[PDB]
Amino acid sequence: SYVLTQPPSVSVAPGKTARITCGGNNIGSKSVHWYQQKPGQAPVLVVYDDSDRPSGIPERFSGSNSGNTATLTISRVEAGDEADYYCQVWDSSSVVFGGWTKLTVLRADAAPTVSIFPPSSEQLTSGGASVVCFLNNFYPKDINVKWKIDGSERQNGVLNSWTDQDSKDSTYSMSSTLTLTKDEYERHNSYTCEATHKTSTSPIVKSFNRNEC
Amino acid sequence: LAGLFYQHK
Amino acid sequence: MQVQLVQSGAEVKKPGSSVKVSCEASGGTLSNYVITWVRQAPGQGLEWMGGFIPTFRTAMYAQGFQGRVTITADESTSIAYMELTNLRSEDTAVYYCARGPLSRGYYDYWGQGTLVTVSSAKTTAPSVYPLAPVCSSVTLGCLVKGYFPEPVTLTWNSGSLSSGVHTFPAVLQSDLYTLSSSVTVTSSTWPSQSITCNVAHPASSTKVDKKI
Repeated sequence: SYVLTQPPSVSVAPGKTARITCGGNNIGSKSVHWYQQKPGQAPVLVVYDDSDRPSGIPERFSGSNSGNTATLTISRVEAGDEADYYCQVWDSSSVVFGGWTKLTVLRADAAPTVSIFPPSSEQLTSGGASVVCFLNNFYPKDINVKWKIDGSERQNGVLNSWTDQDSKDSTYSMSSTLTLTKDEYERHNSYTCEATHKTSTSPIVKSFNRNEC
Repeated sequence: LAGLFYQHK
Repeated sequence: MQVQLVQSGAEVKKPGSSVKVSCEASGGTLSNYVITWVRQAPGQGLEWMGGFIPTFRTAMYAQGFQGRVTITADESTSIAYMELTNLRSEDTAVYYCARGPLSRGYYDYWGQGTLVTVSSAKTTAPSVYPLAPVCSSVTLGCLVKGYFPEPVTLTWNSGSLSSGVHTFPAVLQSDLYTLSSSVTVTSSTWPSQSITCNVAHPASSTKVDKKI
């Protein structure tokens, strides 16, 4: 088969230039096209026939293909460029795509804004309890959350979700939800989520006690 | 024979 | 206007069955253009399925699908269809149509993508609980819990609030989906004025607003 090869990640600075590579054997003999895809959105054609640019596409986007490496170049990177990039060619009656390259913009370290939320009155009546911890707008990506019910850790019960890097301030968000039976909720008192993030040596704690809410 | 989908530069 | 390719809605199908997604050239044509379908399993990348030139009555298919997949177009020749038979759990993916000029190779117009879920899991309606500080700047949330299948849509004050919002990718548990959204506003805003959470599950005819 024919094989296009894209690096999984390319991170660059705010303002500097991003270069994404599409390698394949004798690729300079093929007309190479590039697609940008942001989270949720459909792909958008950003470069075709190696160097040409479609309508609506910023001049900052340029391409080159010679030898065994086609290169997409994005100049003066903004957070509005955070997206997955696909490289595409034709080869023997078939369309071949590369695996995504995720372009991530670097930025200042930010601590997570942590916010805990009790179960709802409405949910409680249904018979269930879920506690939600929101860890918002932090950087770098990596974070750990610990859920503690009366100072004891709980590992199982939890469902976590992370946003794609934010298009506006290049930051990250996480939602962690500890969901129980209502009977369970009622057997203990303090519910705690501690966030372990690089910006601090001491984890961040948001808690509440049932007898006060 | 399918040059109706791509050209050869 | 410049052509807008519009696909039919999210579908749910049980294994063994067929699915047929529509691709209409709102404000344009599919004639002497290449119509292409491409899919994407969640988390993974793009997978070409086939091309088709309605005006030549010739197709080309990815070996992988040839031929469970069948790309047809309408006379008018204004809508394109992809029919994929013999469905299986593997075929759960967003399905895109796109359109390239003849003999160019690229596709410069894409549809908006249609989700196809292939399961036997029964359509369950979501349940929407609000998130507030029960107990400087305020952070609030909706919790959309225990639904199936994807997707839902979540709005804040019907889009009049878009900034400060963080909607999270659903996750699946015990064969069910859960999703949260958080919105943070200035403390002079809640609860001085009201925040409402606008959720929507088309699969179960579920539309739910949620104050606070």
